[PDB]
Amino acid sequence: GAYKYLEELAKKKQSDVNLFLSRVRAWEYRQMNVIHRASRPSRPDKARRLGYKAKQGYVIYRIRVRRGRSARCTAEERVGRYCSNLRVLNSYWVNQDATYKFFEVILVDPSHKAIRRDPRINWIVNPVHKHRESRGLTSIGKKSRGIGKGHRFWLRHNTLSLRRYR
Amino acid sequence: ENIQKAIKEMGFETMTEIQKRSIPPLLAGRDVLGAAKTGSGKTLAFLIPTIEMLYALKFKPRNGTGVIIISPTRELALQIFGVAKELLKYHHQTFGIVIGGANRRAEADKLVKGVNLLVATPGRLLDHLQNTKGFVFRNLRSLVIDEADRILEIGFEDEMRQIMKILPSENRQTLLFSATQTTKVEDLARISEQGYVVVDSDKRFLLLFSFLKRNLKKKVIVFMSSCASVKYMAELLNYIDLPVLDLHGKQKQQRRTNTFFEFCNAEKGILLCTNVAARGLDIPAVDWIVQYDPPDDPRDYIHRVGGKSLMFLAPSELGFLRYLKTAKVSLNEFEFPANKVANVQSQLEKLVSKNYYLQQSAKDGYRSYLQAYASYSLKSIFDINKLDLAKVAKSFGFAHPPNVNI
Amino acid sequence: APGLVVGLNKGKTLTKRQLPERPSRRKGHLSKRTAFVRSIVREVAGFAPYERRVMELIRNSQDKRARKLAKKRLGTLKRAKGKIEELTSVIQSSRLAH
Amino acid sequence: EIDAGYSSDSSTEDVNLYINYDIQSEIPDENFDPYPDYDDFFTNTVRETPLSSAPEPKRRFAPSKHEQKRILQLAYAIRKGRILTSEQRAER
Amino acid sequence: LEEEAVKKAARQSNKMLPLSAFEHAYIQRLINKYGTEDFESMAKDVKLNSKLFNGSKLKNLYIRMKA
Amino acid sequence: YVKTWFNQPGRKLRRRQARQTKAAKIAPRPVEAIRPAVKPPTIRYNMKVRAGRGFTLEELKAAGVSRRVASTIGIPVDHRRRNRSEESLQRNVERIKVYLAHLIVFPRKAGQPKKG
Amino acid sequence: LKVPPAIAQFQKTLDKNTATQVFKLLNKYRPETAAEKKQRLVAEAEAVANGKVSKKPYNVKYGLNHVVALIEAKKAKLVLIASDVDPIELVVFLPALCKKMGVPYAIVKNKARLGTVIHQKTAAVLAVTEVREEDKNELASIVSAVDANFSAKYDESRRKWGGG
RNA sequence: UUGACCUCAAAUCAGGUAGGACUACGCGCUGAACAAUAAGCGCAGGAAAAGAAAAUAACCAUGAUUCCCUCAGUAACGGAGUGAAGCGGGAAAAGCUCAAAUUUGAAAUCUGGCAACAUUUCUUUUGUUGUCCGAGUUGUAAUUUCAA
RNA sequence: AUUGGAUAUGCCAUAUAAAGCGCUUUCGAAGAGUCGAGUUGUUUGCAGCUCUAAAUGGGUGGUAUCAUCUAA
Repeated sequence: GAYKYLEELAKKKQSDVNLFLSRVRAWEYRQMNVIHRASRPSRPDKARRLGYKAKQGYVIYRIRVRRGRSARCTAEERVGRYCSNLRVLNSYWVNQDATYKFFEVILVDPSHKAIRRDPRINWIVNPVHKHRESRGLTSIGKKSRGIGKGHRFWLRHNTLSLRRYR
Repeated sequence: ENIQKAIKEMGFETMTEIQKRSIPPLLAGRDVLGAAKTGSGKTLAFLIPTIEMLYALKFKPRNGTGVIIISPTRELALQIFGVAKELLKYHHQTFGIVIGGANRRAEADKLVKGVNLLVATPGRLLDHLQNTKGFVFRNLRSLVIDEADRILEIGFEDEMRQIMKILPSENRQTLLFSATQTTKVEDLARISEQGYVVVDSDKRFLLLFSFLKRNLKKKVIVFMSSCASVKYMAELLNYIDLPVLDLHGKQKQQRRTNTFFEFCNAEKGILLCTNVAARGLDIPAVDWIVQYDPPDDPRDYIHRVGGKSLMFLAPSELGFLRYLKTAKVSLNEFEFPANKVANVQSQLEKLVSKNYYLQQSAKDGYRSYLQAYASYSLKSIFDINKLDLAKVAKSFGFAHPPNVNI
Repeated sequence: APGLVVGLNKGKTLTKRQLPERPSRRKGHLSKRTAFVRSIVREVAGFAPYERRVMELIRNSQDKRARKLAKKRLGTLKRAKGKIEELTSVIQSSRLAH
Repeated sequence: EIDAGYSSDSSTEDVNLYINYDIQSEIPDENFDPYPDYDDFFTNTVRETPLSSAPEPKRRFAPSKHEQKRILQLAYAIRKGRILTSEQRAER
Repeated sequence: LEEEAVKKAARQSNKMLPLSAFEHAYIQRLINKYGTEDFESMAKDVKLNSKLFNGSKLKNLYIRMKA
Repeated sequence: YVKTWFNQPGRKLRRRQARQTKAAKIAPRPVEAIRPAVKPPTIRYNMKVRAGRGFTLEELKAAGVSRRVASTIGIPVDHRRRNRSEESLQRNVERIKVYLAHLIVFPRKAGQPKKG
Repeated sequence: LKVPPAIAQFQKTLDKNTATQVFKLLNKYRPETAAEKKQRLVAEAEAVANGKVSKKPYNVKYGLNHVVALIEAKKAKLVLIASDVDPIELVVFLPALCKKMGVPYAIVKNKARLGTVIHQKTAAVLAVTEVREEDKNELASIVSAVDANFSAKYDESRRKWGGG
């Protein structure tokens, strides 16, 4: 497989090859719009491991957000508003420079029949998943609101429970 | 008795002198220090008493290991494992073998399942008894050591005392077999005419194939270091219209004896067998004896040899010629021309790659040959590092060396 | 009869059991292919500007300088010690060839 | 022992008017090579063996099975009269 | 409930699969050449055993042929 | 903010009806699955025996039930728990075996194609 | 900017003559088209339906995961890499992996030609593992030409930082 | 000149979808005075959220989540005040899907058009079969998810 | 008049198939601008900023080596 090489190469985030490509691609991405469709993911290993499949109904959108709330969470909500017919599946960092942080969001069309007939992505079609990025139900949204397991991570206490026989 | 039926199935009715004087005392749970020569029939002497013991105590896989057998080398351990399969053909007691150079990750899962009769070597056995979690051995009640003089000759000094400190000693029955009585054997017991050919590695099989074609009308026997090599070599030769008998058989002792008997009776034919299997068998009047691989025990080999003897030696193993000088044995060098050598290497590689079982056997034979080579006592003479793995695979019918974990 | 007596006591007689290793605990074990892939990628991708600084420091002795630089960029000393050993091996492999 | 010395590159440094008692610049570093030549310290030698030690499955020495599944499915459709045969297509 | 369960299990108890036209011919060609008791040699054949069935599957083809 | 309990009798009845609604759907089989017997994890309670979550894979293997069919006959599986002592193994293997001694498993219909 | 040697190696591609000879052998080993495969399968279906042994197919190998797997297993005899893969990281390791395994390799011009061979719109990489006995000499000649025109040539610029 | 591919486009092209309202109960981003409150903003459903351990513990060990009782007005923080959690007892119980290993003896995968055949809470809804095109090898199926 | 899950009984069933449990002289991939370190706020969490990893590694506990877990 060639995704073991891509996953290992992505760890050398500022090697000679990665720094040159990040500098080149940052210049190009700044030429295009703030939110623009990506013909294919720039990180086919990272998109693949986050649920993306190269089939119809799967949409990749790139976005840049100014540096200086979470940046990844801001990318997800702005892209989800941009194409409001799609469901935001996941997102990942692709590039950054002194001014901008670039992210790609994986969106899924819940009306396409290739999505509605796939039991592995059928869950996103249900209306309880409308705008998951707006309720913090994506990976970065869950991390942002301290959702997790362990000791690392109020209304029921402020109440006075008064039983019948007390 | 299931043991008796298996013995009958194995093809054995009479007992040997070593078995006569050891089986009765063993059945009474008596520790014995034995001194029997190689190939004297010891295999039934120390295996069937502990099998009855295992049946008598009604051992189950949950109880773990109850019998432990230590063997000097892999090939001897594999033969003992093969014999134990024949003896336990009608029993519900589990058995297994762990050896150096094998899949340790697989053996840990095997040991966790629960193996009663275990055949091992000092190096691998100590590893599993220390680091393998879930390996149950607190119920060990019979330990056997074979070829103790050979074991200490290999270099297992610091391991034999180390392993005994871990294994339980109370209630445990102990056995120790040693052909030669050195000073180390009692120390451990108290605590418990030639012909050689300088042939390149990649041309080894082609020279052998050409030689066997030339001597088709004679009686030739070939000794090769591994039984897995024997199975592949016989299977490959039978696939190129060269009918050759083999002593590997189907790991059935009765078939091996039948094949040897047929070879001796026949005036012509070629038989392939290992040095260990041939050790202890009366060699008939054979026109040619061929040592395709270097012997595991050169000291035993020089005494065993003493019509025509041939030895295939790699150029990197020419130091063994100096060893033969120190042993005071006459010898001569045989030369061969490259034009008479059959150039069927390309055809051989194609045939192996096309067939599944031929390729599977070749990979097993290659792995077993390398593991046997890596465990040779004469490290200075037969160095695995000095060997070229590309040439070795070429003689086995490979374009590139298969990936084997040393 | 099927039914659980949910009270106290079952017997103080105890005997330990030997458990195998779960496959999750095998995490962190290095694969032969993974180590090969990492070595290929490490060569194909260059070195970070800070890695080049550490490598040029190691070559001209200055081991304390390299350790201090690696700790400053990476963080803990354990990460810094691993990087020095890795970059030292890179230098030795290169020096054997070029 | 370490002698409790003091390196010349430590972050800490020594030295109204503060004269009562006693006890920036753009300096470069050196002419450094920013574009070093490619250094093949791992692929200068050829690995002679395959990377994977996994055994070869029998599926690569036998006729394809998923093709056989399709063949049986196509044969069923021909029996059920769902797919026109090559002869039927030719004659039509 | 118990009587109904056993009477249904007895009725739906035919667990022996008869060989088909292809299975019958496949095992017949192997038996008529490599004997009857040797299955390992039957599986190791490459020409007659094109599907590369192992010894267990060939044994099951024999057993189902008998019944 | 005061939490009243005026619906306490109503919740008692609503849960009873859920038990009866469940029993209406699954007529002859128990409304609960069989739970193992475990020991609470502290020196204060380790002498008590309480009900566990599910049976360990080593418990199921000893009793003769594979982990793929255990759930089908109402035997929960706990992949997390393990048998550190031979007593816990014997206490819950017998619980499974007694469960299987009292179990009537109704047969299912199987599709048998006409050809081979 | 200055192009790293791993990316700069993709600017030097196989020349006109040797690439033409490469695709001439490749076009003899094109995979079966979806239409041609359907005709062959229904032909066997008609034989099965009426009344009823073949040889292993020979074709070029494509797909990135498949080809990288073949290289790692040393099963490939020639690997041809598209010179214009849009995210270059998909093939930036391929020349070095082909060097580690000792697989002959070349960087051919554009991915449309590679995709046309395999009846697709685009192929990032192609690999040849097996040829018929009559094409052994043709493949051997191309391997020598690829070595002499791509490996023997260059081999010094691929270590140099290109561009700028 | 033509073709393949890529890119940028355009179209009252065909087929879809988003907005707004209600928000008692969800979940988010916020945020004063005096409370992690009001208000503001965003997003849902019949429940929401959470969820099959990068969880506890130090025992003879437990075993996704949620809720109730208890722990306990305790430990801890800081004297006041703030104020949990593990265990224990109950309600309910259900587990799983991928990424990462070559189907390589055969992209085995999928949307759409067209044409038939059915089917309907329903002439209103759902599919099936055949054919062509497209998607897809920069990876769609089968297989695997560490409990292995 | 609509529909639930079953039962019984026909007709088809693309099984050259697909599974569970035995065994191993063969293998066993595990998620990175993330963990983490430093510094500022909000409230250990979260976020910004500078830097930036590992493979029996990493997280969290009891040791003050052992236990437990397997994140992005």
